[PDB]
Amino acid sequence: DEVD
Amino acid sequence: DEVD
Amino acid sequence: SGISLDNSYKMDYPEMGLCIIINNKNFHKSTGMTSRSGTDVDAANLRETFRNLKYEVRNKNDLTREEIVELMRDVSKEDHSKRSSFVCVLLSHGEEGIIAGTNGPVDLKKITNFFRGDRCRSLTGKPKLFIIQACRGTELDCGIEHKIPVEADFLYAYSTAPGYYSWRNSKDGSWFIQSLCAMLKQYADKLEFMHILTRVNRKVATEFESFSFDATFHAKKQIPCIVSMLTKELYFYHLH
Amino acid sequence: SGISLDNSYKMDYPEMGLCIIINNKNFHKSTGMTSRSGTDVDAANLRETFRNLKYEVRNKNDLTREEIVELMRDVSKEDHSKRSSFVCVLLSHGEEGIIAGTNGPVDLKKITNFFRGDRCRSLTGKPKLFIIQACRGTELDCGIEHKIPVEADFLYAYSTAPGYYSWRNSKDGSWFIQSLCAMLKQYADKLEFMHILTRVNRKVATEFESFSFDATFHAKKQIPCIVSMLTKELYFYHLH
Repeated sequence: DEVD
Repeated sequence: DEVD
Repeated sequence: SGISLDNSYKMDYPEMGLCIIINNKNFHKSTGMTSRSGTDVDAANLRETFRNLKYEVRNKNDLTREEIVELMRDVSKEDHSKRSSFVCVLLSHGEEGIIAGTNGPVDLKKITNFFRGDRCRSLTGKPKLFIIQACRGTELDCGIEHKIPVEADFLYAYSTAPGYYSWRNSKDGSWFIQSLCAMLKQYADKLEFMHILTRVNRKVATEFESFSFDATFHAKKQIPCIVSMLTKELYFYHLH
Repeated sequence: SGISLDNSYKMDYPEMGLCIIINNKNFHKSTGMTSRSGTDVDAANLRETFRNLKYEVRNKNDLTREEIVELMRDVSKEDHSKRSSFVCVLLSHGEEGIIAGTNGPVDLKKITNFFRGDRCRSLTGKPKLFIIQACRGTELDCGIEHKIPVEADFLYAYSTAPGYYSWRNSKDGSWFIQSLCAMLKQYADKLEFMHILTRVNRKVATEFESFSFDATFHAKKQIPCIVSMLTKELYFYHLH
């Protein structure tokens, strides 16, 4: 999981 | 007619 | 029992819930804000409309920024366990993200944060509806011929698009609230709420145009703005 | 002929319309923006999903801010007279109101303004859908256990609430686009678009939670944000  |  | 579906909010709690109407008409002279002629027509229309939907309506008039915050804090600390939903209607001046108390501004986020899923536990999972008749800026539309998110289950029915003025008629009330009450009266026993609000969008967009002796403000149009973080369909009626 | 109703957009033009997908994965080193692993999965999923809805899909990869603006200007100057609708999907970094080109930001308003009712006449009165997978800030959701307005007929399907990060899985794609494609595949022949997007809200809110070795970013939730200025119901199918 990564943030944009 | 008036604006808020 | 047979197959069950859960695509719509449970709206058959003992109570529909509160409908808080904050009606700010008269502002402190030092703010320079004009009186909002027509807004009592709106507040009365909303009171009747939500009464017929079986909401417990509370009308509040001419609240300071401090009174607005205290009111919403107190309401958020009530026990809403027996209530299906929550409605708050704000009638005031405003700008993007901001609603006017009689003596100065309140951030809309400050108000809505009281009702977050983690801060108002008796409304967690229940629809929280904020209906906002206020400007969102000064643009004019010239027209053309195991956990859930804390921001989940909110619906913001804004009177106007981001950045834009919102129009109010001194005799008839605001375009948006006029239209909203009319569509709820006609369709609340028939249509899902997003579809009702879409009819409100069309009514405001098609049936209103400003008249002004000032060319800057003349022949202008408005489109409302539905902002949904809802996770289920919302019907104001239920099946017996 | 008999009684007619016009509560839904006409979606039986010869063409459904364009679906422009801007897929920004790799960014100029000088911007400091990270590569968006997982975004090709999203772009492929969207291409297939909108293909099956009979949109003319155009995929574009790694566009500069200048290329994004030129592309959308050019698309807005096409003749859309035979098309029912318009779809634009943006996959990138972003902040509130902003989408990242590979070399710097573009205001979302700059992009959408090309398609205003008064600036793209062959789309006037037709639904213009902007689907945006991008951050809107850096907040994290911790969860809890004769004229028409120029801004009318737009729908913005944002991946996340105002002010918040948006989550993307490097293997599976973004939570929002994953969920959006799944719900379109299952319900586009069955449900009105707002109801599809409400199912997407629920899927994202209930089926995803972040996993991170970093406590700041661990166990976080997301709710998308539907912003509708539509004036009619939108069904991707029509009646023969």
